[PDB]
Amino acid sequence: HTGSLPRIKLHRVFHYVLDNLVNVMNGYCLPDPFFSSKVKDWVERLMKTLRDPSLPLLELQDIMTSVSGRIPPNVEKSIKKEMAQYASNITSVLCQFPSQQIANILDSHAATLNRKSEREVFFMNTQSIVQLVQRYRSGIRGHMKAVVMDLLRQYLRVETQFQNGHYDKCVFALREENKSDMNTVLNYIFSHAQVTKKNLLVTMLIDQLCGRDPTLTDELLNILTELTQLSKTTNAKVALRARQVLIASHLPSYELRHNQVESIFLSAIDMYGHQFCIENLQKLILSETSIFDVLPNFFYHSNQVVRMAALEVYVRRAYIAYELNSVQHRQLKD
Amino acid sequence: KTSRTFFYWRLRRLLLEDLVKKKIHNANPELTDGQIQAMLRRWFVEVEGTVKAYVWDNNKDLAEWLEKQLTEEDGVHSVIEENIKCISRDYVLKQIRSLVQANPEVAMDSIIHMTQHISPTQRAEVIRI
Amino acid sequence: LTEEDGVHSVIEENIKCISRDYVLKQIRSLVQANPEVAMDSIIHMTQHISPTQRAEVIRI
Amino acid sequence: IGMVAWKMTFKSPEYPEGRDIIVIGNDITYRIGSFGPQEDLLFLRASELARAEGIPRIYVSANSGARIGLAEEIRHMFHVAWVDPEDPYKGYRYLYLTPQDYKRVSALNSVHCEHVEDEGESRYKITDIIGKEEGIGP
Amino acid sequence: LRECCQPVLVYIPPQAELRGGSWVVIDSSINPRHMEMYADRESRGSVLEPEGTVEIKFRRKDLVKTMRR
Amino acid sequence: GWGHASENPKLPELLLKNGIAFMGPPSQAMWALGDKIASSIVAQTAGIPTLPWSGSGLRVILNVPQELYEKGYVKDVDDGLQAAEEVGYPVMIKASEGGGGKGIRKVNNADDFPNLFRQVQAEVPGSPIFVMRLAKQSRHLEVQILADQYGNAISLFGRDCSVQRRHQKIIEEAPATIATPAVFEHMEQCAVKLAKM
Amino acid sequence: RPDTMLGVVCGALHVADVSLRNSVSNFLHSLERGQVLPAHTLLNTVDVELIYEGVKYVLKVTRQSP
Amino acid sequence: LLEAMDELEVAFNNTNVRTDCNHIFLNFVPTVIMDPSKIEESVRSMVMRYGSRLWKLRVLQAELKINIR
Repeated sequence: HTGSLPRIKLHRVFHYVLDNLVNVMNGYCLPDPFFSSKVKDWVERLMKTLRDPSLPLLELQDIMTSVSGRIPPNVEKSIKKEMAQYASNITSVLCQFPSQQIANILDSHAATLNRKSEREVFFMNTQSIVQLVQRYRSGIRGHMKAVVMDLLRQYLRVETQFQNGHYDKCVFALREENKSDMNTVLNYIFSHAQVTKKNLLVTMLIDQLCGRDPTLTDELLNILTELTQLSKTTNAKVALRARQVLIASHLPSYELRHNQVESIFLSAIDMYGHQFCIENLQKLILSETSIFDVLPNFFYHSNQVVRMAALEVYVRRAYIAYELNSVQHRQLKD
Repeated sequence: KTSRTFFYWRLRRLLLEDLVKKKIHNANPELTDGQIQAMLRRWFVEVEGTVKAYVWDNNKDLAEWLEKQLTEEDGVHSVIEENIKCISRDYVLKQIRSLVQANPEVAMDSIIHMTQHISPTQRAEVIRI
Repeated sequence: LTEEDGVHSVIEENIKCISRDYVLKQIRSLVQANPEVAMDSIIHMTQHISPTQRAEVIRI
Repeated sequence: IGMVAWKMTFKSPEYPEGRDIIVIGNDITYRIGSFGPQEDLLFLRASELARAEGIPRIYVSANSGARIGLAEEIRHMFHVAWVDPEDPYKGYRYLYLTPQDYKRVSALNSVHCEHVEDEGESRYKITDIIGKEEGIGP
Repeated sequence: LRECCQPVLVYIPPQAELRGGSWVVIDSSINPRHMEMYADRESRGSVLEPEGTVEIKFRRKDLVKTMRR
Repeated sequence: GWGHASENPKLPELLLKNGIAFMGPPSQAMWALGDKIASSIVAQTAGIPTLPWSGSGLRVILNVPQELYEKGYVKDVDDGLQAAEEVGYPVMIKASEGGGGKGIRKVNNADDFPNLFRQVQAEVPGSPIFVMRLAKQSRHLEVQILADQYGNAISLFGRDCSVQRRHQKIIEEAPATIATPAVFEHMEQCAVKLAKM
Repeated sequence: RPDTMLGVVCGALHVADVSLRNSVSNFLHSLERGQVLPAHTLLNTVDVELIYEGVKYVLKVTRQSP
Repeated sequence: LLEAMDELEVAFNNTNVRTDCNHIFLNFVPTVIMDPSKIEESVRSMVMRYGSRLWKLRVLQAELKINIR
């Protein structure tokens, strides 16, 4: 009656997983809850592997392998050296693409050739290299912003023309957006069917991003500053989530604030028997900041004081209501 | 007969490229005349989509186009503006990194003052590394 | 002028000192325009006497 | 090429520990010391190294200025499209190549022509002469 | 001209001419970043004005050879 | 015949200009119909579906205007990389003046694209280049058309050229038994409309 | 002949394509003319019930990406 | 509110009875400084943005606190 079936390049791992994702994330439809498992592997592998500077070697490999010829060798031997020494200097903390260096060398031979239109073999050599760097000139990092930034606006463009008043009258504006053809309309019409599913899922893109945003970038915050304005019942948390982004720029939401309580606490705490952080203890109990995330995580940390300190404030942060006339830490069996 | 019409836009456009490269060059004085152009062509070709590259050989259209990127403040056009800062940051970044390499003794005293304000979590980050 | 790579005078130490001093202010000055670079600069900045130098920031 | 250059180091009264100079000179026997791209390029580029250190440049000048020339492939095949060939003094309109003969330089970026029928004959009007000899142009 | 810092577009108008030294001294090469040259249907430019190109290229061969072929 | 000037529109042009007949369509009709970009625009002018390409929706005795025509092609490698992304990979870089499988390259990802564009340039230099979506494995069918100089154009039957090996048409069949009887009446008239128009 | 679970799978995708054929053809009605169709009719989610040997093949077919 | 209303959407889906006096209780336990009547407008704007939705939700009762001074 029943049946279940277990039945099933890094250059491509980046690009490929993304291509799957843009069909996923154009708004195809999500079949089940189980999806919410699928994205974490996809997206931590992505975010983490997009910082990973072993991508460009394969990206400078792959265009430059299929265009190894047709090439002016002065510019080629210089650039092909420096990929080799992109490769030698990889795994350094301070490795950035040598865009202007590779670009300038070509412009040594653009300085002499480029005034002449003698250049259509050369055009595909003076473009193909500037296009390698064009994925990556500002590093993986401006681009990894831009790309996620674009796709989020991709969600937006489709779904902003779609609703402006009410679905019916608006569909004529959709009809009229692409009067000549309606195939573009079909992806449009198809996209907005599962917006509500989509809406939580937009948070994902920003969520691990925002995990280490907190001082990111104005041209982006501009796009972000658009996000607070989202004005619909379904997109009202998400709209409000922009605020969650806009505030965590002050008060962050990752291991750094796990570090922040760690920092403040271990620094603040006396760590003798005195342990006089009563003002901070009342600041924990009259904390503008919520301090139940990691403080409970630490009153069982490996640090005997942080046991003691964090633990009694947790007590006190529980029983803030009752009157406490004695609290002694004991240290038993061992 | 029509060379004037052509030349006006042409001369004005020669200037914008020159004008922006001085801005990038202002962002980073060590930069050569030649390499800035590639960056510019690439920044030109990139922003509008590699598809709009060909437009570059039309004097008039770029005159209209470059100003909008530069002129329209706080839009989604402040891309080159963000980009030029990166080179400025990069050239600046190279100096801070380079001076200790050339002058490691300056590091200790330089950091205490340099590190003197950043978030406490960031203070935590120095301890982890 | 004549004794190249000889013994230096009092002011010669000073002239190197202003030159040395002047480079130092620039990093301080450089962070003022771009303080965000400060933090990341430290990992790179510390490559000298590093364990003592990390310790000094913690004391302060 | 028609230019030669060396770096020289010598001890002199004024520089008893030594001084450097650059000496460049035309060879009047090579193209009456004219300035071809190679002559211009060695001189210029030799100076570029000289200038990097701020040191002097000595040039021995005996020359005929920039290189001049015409496209040999065309001299032996251009034809004159006379108003009347049987009397040249009635003027000419243009120079040209026969089509077979054009079909040979044509592959080689020597001239730019357009096919034309004129005065009965079929001609290839020479619009630009490009010239297989490198170094005889602007 | 070496010190110019903004665009210069040079145009030789019809029936005018610019030769040898005047061309050499205003070529875009000194500052390619900033110089540009444009030419009319009716313009011209060379290393040498006609007498001196010819003086070299008006040896025995060219008069006879051109008639002879 | 095939190859050489069989697809060069200048041949009937100069021949017609000189009063010499051409046993094929005249220059104007051969370029606007032999060239895939121009022919797809003519097909579109006739109202015949075409596979997704940079020039879907384009239309206007016919002539394909450079402004309309210029949307179907990718003037350079730069224009090509962008076209390939809308339809979605895999795409085909195709020389618009290519005949018999000449000037065609398959692109699986944006990184391979520049050389594939460069190969098409080297294979067919001077020819404009366009990018189109590679349809899924389907039946490739042909309608043989015959038209006179007075507006009468007819259908006979078809040929199946779906069967290919290394870009060579290997097997042909006549009639097209695969299609539905209702579908066949429409297919004969569309092929005929394009010729008559 | 087939292998059961491929059978069930490709079964599912045979029934799907057919169900999908309707959904595709339903799109071509409303949008060519301009009818503003409700999202649901396009059918990713498909429910195939295929009784082989009395013991049922239980399937769903969801279009997940073009 | 949306997450809750999704859950409560499931509550409709799972079992339906025409619920009547639905309650929202929010305890803001921090202690901010503000006035009461623009706060009253604040909660007005809050509850109002969802209109019919409230009646679907059959919202009849809501309590918040927020410590001020």
